[PDB]
Amino acid sequence: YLEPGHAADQEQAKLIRSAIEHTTLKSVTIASEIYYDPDPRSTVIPEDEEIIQLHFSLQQSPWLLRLELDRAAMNDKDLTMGQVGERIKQTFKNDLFVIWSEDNDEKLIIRCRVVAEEDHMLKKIENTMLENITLRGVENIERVVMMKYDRKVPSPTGEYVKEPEWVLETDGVNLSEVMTVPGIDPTRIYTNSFIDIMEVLGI
Amino acid sequence: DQENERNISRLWRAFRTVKEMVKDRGYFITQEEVELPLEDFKAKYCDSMGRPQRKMMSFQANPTEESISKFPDMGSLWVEFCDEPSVGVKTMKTFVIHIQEKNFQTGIFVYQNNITPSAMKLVPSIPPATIETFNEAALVVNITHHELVPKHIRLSSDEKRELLKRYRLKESQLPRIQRADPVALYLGLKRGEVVKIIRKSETSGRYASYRICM
Amino acid sequence: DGPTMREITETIAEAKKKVLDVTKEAQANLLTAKHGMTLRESFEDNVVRFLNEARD
Amino acid sequence: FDMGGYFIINGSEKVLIAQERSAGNIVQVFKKAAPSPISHVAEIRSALEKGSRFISTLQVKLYGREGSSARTIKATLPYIKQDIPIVIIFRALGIIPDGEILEHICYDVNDWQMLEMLKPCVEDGFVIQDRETALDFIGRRGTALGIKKEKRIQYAKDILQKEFLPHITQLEGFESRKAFFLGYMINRLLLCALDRKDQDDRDHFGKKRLDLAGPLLAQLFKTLFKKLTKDIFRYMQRTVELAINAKTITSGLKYALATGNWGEQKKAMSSRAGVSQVLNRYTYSS
Amino acid sequence: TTFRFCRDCNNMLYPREDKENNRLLFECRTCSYVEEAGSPLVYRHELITNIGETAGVVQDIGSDPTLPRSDRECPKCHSRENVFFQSQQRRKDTSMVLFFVCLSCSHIFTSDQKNKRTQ
Amino acid sequence: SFNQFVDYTLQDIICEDSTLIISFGKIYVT
Amino acid sequence: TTFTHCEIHPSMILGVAASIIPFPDHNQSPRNTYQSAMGKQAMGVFLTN
Amino acid sequence: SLMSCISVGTDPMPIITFLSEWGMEPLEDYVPHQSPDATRVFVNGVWHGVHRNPARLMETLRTLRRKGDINPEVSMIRDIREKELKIFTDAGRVYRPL
Amino acid sequence: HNGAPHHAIEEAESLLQFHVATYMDNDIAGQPQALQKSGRPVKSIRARLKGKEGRI
Amino acid sequence: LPHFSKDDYSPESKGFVENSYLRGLTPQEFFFHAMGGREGLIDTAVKTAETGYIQR
DNA sequence: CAAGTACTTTTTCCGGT
RNA sequence: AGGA
DNA sequence: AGTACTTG
Ligand SMILES: Nc1ncnc2c1ncn2[C@@H]1O[C@H](COP(=O)(O)CP(=O)(O)OP(=O)(O)O)[C@@H](O)[C@H]1O
Ligand SMILES: [Zn+2]
Ligand SMILES: [Zn+2]
Repeated sequence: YLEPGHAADQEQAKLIRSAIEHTTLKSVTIASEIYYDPDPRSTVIPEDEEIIQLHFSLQQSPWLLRLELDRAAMNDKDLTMGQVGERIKQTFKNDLFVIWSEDNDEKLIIRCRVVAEEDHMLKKIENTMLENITLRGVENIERVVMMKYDRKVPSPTGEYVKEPEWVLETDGVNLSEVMTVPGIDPTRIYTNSFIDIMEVLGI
Repeated sequence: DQENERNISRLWRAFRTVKEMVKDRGYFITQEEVELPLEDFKAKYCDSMGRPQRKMMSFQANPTEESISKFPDMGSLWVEFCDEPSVGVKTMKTFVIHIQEKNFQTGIFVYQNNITPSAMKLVPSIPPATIETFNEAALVVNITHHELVPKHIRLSSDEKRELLKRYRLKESQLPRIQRADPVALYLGLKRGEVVKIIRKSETSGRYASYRICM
Repeated sequence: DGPTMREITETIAEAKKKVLDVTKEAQANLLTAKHGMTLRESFEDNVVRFLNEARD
Repeated sequence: FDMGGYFIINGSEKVLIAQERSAGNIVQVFKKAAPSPISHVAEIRSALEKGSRFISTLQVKLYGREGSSARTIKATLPYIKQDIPIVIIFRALGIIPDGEILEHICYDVNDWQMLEMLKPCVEDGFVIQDRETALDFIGRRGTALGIKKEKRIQYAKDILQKEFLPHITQLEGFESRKAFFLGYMINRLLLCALDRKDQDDRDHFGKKRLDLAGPLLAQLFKTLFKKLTKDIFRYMQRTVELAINAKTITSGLKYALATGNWGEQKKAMSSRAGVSQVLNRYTYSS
Repeated sequence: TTFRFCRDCNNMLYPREDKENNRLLFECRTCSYVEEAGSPLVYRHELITNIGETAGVVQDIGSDPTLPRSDRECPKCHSRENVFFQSQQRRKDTSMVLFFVCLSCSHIFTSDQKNKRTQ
Repeated sequence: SFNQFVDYTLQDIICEDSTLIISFGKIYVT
Repeated sequence: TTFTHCEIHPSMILGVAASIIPFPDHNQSPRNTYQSAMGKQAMGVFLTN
Repeated sequence: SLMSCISVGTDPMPIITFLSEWGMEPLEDYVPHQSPDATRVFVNGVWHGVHRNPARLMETLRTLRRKGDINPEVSMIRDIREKELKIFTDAGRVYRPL
Repeated sequence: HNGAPHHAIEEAESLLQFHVATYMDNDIAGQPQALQKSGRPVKSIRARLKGKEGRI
Repeated sequence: LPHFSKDDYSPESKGFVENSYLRGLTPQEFFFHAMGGREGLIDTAVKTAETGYIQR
């Protein structure tokens, strides 16, 4: 249940929807590839030549990790390449060198290079990425839905009047966290798992 | 600016809830003190770069006038906020003897991420005084405020004596509240302490239950 | 009634078209999947719903 | 009007109720559930038409979960404890170089997708590099073990001959025939794993056989005729130098058909009961 | 991807980097064989796969009676004789888009009123 | 099914692994 | 136009018990599963001998 | 059902002999990358080999049964898509006349 | 009491333990069920008291 | 059913019984009604036990 | 350590192998 | 094996 | 059909 004010605010509803519904790098990816691109300043891939030109102007591994992201998926689950990349960038910190094609650019690509024996290590980094990286939402919370539940409320004139509100239905449970989220009513929140309610809110 | 702004809001939220809990326990706290705005909290406890200085937050609380009538031996409380995400045996022993000397009755320790099992071994160290651990993250939202959460009320040793006399009970016979119950934690319920629970009823309009502590 | 039977017979016929319409649409990739549903899950819900609307 | 199709056992009309069963010698792939190490399994319940009837089932398993690093294909062999990586079995069959092993599994030299999935199996079975060291590796893992170098290699030979994929052949030199089938199983396994084919319907009537009065009797008769065989041996042995018990056959048939307990004998469970029942005669239709 | 094998062994080839001349090789780990890489691509994942949509389109696709027929003219030969089916890729997500196979030239075309293919 | 058992299957079981150090020829059903 | 075979009669999908039911295509399916179990509790001539 | 029957159980050998003498490559001799799309032939889940033109083969086997030469209770299926021709001489299979 | 062939005692002891075990409970984890000469197993005292049908 | 062409999603193929009991059912309609009906008889048989023990 | 295993209460009350 |  | 239990 949304914050007391924003009842009919469908946009506030969409905001929490995105802020709580869990998204992983796997969900957005089309395919991941491993290339031997030895010179980092030049590129065997001609498409990427453009991306190198900019993510350079305004020491590392010769082995490349190149993953193509889906446009349509980066939409229903609103996403910027910048915010996707920044996640990867913030996971491996300074053990990985990350470059990415712009939101405008025709194909959506993320170029990764590491800081004897390599081939296997990069194929390990790809699972640590697809499976182990979260972009949006909270863990255990899946397919979040927007609902316009009908609510009865006393009017200024005193009569009980139909004043419906925007509500969110989850397809997973994590009470401990969704409560702390800004923009909700942590006084009205309810989960069908009562085992959880007793744990968080008392017997 | 970035996303530093959220951890600021979250710390202030957690603070309000501590102020709320302390008032509720039976300590002299103002309504103006609880409802202190986000803007006021910033310019009070934030350094030269607007980063929250938790060492400043730490406060002392004295019983309300009313509290000394029901619970006379209710001493003063110490609330300690630490700036280290992991609290070590070094900073713990500081606060432990702080209570022992200032002769406090109770003491709350609000930590960010963890408390080392080294520091945790010093909690029952200073009797009759008592210590309480509290994860800041849990304190963001006051559970007591929830729809489903009724008014729990701690009973005086004489009130429990009467409750049992009046209902012809043995301590066994009463419903139990676990010592680790969020509400038994909020009120700092001790073993044997009884709560009077007042819930609304679709049946009678008002129903009074009782729960003994574990 | 014969007229009530005509009316019922044509009620089913229109529902069967409404279904075929969504069927040609989904085979031509034009269907827009409902948030939190397969493209198919979306279609079947619609088909099942038109058929039940009709039965009633 | 009486139709027959029933027996008369000690004056009562006994009926043999047709017993449903899952058909034998059939390759089927099933997606093994979410909290399992194995993600997909190729099963084949291989039995001989007649000849002791081996209930030996071959399990070609795809280890590792969806999105887990190192997804290997291992197979469970009759009278072998551990799950042998496919490659070793091929090497134990004589198919030694990877590529000749890969030819048996993936039929298209173009399909990279399936081949990428086979790279780990090659990496697993890399240690063993000849037919000999492959039979020793299988021989090492018993059964129990049966300690002796010459012994274990001599065993795995017999298991693959007599026990592994016992339909096709139980005979000697047929290594190529069995190896192309194992490859057909691994192909059917990966086809399902790469979402190209469907998980087999364990509820398809075509994959089910109803055992009627005849085969039911044969199962019983074979059990009994081999029980008469051991009695013939006992009389021959005692004759340290024409009395062969006809009761055993008569009685056993009479017992099972009377009791409905399709087993041996008054000492039944686990056997199979409810098979033979008394013919309903309330109505002709009944 | 499309990978090679070692001549002499037949055993599969593993990558090796030639740091000195910055080039990819493929060593045999059974014998001493080595050969330069054809492509700079070593591994491909493919999460949103499309390979297996038009499997088993054997020229006998017409002889299956179980298959439905349509009166859609071929994009190539303009023949109104075709056998159609849905994406033979057995995933939940999959769209209902049809694949038509000509009963004269045997060219494959869709009902996809969004995308222009060649498979 | 029963007829198949008597006419064929019975003769199979009678001599599939029968022979003992004593073999079994044709079977007769009265 | 692809028909390989034809159905001899669609009432042959039914077994002995269901086959005695008049107009079963005019009944709710379980009512037939019912009658298919009752005719076994009926009475009549079971054999002439 | 009234029309259903069960397969009594026939001998595979005359079919196995027939298939080989009708263009069947034995599995022992098969070479996957030479003959690629060859329809693979099975007789009771026993892979006997491959055949280059199943269309002709399916027709010969179908018309053999339909004449009476192949036992009528024997079932033979041609999955063109999967490229398989499976035959069942098997006992216990429930069938219906059409 | 008589000629004690040391092992022959730990033998007869383990059998007595078995009988006094299977008398009170026949349906034990350690599989060998005490079966009456007929194959049918012996009715334990525990078996007499076990739920729905039987004493309680 | 084998009386339908492949990849048929039409109401008639997926089991929509267009006819009334007064009018009678087609063989396809009949068998589909049968599949559905049998599902009820199974869930009564299953639940009737679960439900009894809940009460206990 | 985990998977896959056994048991268990697994609805009630009413002719005879 | 049947009955509500 | 589920749950603590049990054994690999
Ligand atoms: N296995 C069982 N256990 C306990 N009670 C049962 C039972 N089976 C049937 N009953 C009882 O018998 C009653 C009648 O069920 P049925 O004989 O099948 C006719 P019905 O289902 O009630 O539909 P109807 O009144 O429109 O004809 C049930 O409501 C129930 O109380
Ligand atoms: Zn080599
Ligand atoms: Zn054409």
